[PDB]
Amino acid sequence: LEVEAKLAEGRKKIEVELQEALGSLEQQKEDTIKSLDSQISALSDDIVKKVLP
Amino acid sequence: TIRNSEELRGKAIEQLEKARARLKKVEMDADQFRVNGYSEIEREKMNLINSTYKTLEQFEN
Repeated sequence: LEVEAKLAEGRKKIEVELQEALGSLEQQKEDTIKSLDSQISALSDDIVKKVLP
Repeated sequence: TIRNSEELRGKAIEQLEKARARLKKVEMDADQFRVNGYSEIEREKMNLINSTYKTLEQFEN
């Protein structure tokens, strides 16, 4: 039973780690996306010249 | 009388009291039988916790 309570402790650890890290990474992806947008315009311009020889 | 009154009395007392002494000896080996499992089954708690700590470490991975 004490092992089961320790399992509950580790389960709360995965709860907090999963939730907070997933929130921060879901924020990180948006941060990098909005950081990329000017460079995605530059990248589209780059592809345009490459595919027009 | 002379032969049997000693040939069945004294040896019977000797085997009887040596049987109590042998009981004390095997009882001492039972006090050792305490240790035979006890020092390890006091650990078996941390054994079944720490052996699965490595699977929980795989869970951490």
